Amino acid sequence: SEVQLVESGGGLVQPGGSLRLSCAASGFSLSSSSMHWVRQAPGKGLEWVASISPYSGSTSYADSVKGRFTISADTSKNTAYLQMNSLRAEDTAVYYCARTKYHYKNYYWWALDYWGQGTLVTVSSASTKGPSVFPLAPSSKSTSGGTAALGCLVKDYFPEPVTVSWNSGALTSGVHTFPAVLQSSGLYSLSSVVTVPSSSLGTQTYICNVNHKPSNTKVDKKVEPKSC
Amino acid sequence: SDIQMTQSPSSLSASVGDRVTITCRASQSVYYSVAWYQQKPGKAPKLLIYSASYLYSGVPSRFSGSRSGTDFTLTISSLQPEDFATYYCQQYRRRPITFGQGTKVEIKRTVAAPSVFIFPPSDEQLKSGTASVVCLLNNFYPREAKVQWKVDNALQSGNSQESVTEQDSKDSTYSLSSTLTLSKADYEKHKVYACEVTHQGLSSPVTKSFNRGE
RNA sequence: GGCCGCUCCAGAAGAGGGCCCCCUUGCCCGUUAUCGGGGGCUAGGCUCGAUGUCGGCC
Ligand SMILES: *[C@@H](C)[C@@H](O)CCCOCCOC(=O)CCCC
Repeated sequence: SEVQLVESGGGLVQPGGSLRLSCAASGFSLSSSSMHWVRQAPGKGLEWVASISPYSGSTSYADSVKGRFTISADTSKNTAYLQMNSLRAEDTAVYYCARTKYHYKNYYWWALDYWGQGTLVTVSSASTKGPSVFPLAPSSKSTSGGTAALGCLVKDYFPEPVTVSWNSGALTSGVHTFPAVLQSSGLYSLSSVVTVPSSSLGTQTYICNVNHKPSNTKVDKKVEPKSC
Repeated sequence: SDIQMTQSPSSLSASVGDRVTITCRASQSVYYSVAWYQQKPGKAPKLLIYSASYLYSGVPSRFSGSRSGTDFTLTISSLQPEDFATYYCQQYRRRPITFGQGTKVEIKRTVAAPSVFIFPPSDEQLKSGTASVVCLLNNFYPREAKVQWKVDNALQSGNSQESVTEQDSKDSTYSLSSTLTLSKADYEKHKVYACEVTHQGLSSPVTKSFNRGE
């Protein structure tokens, strides 16, 4: 409970750009550890990036970051750093800082025994853009067993994230907001849907509330059935 | 020359109390230098096992690890509710360290067929020059499903994207969207837009469709 | 046929080097760092050694 690792410095950068990540450690001395950066691209596995032994200054790097990335440590601050230059879209990931405890009785470094909370790095040339919100309307055709489906298509925003509620949070049962997909344009898109009783369609109002903090946008869209 | 770590299966379903085994194969011998990590969504991995079979401090004893040649297994003797998660193996016999791609342990439940809905593009979107056609698969189990787009009975390829929710916290089902993205021009070149769904819960594929205009 | 050698030729010639496997690091060891022992291979391609089918002397 005493060992802590606090990552910071993540953010959004254009291809070719730089970021410096910081990993502030407490509960142990960096000189009695091997410190690491391991990244996890959205929906993918863990990829080791770089390791450092602050006691000796020895470093190692994944081939794909050699020359671009530099790992370092300031023992006076008990903090490790990852300087990331020439960033590209494929570097987009959560970056975790992790520790291996040194054991003088052992003979080599063992596993990654403690991991920080991670910091998000996004590399994109896309410009910040609020979503266009389009209705996913129920029609009289598509009523299945007393159930209608409707929704909102939240298209072409950047970056992540968008939040969606329904009826200002009064409607929560049956709501599914799908994970965003990165389109080939570099913009994101997702749908949020809800199933409701079909008999309700004439006497209930269904509004999706879409928030995109990076563009400071809040959009409310009434979704109503098309007739005839 | 790196050592690869190959994990199978990519996911498995189990119930509380089941014995669960997760396997990982090293591309060549890593002696006994393998670790196992648990990761929950949005959270950092935690070390469970190191040196193939040694429990890390504080890890419950229902977790164990074993080795047969290059095959490494993580076993949970009686799965608990906090054990639904993704598990990763990793070798450290040789630098660079390498990870398997993970095994997600998910909640087993009774088969559930999807309810399927198709949505034409809104007139608002068409005015902007694009036409997204959305097909919805709602609250189905298991995760495996095949979604086929047909335009004027022509099978589509390359112009759709799928997105799938995590298991519902209440009923353990999945929901899935498949979105067919055409230009306004292409969308007006055709009449019949059809989404065809195959799933274990359905006796035969279900097709929802509409005619543009109508 | 002797002696002295490897400058040249030969591969007839064995170590270095390189790959794989077992032993939970297992005589002793171990760079804040993965060893050691055993096993299975790789030869004339580089280094060193050795040799003569080679060179020099008599
Ligand atoms: C040296 C002791 C070792 O090579 C001799 C063993 C015989 O096996 C085949 C020769 O080994 C090599 O291939 C060495 C190549 C180095 C360039």
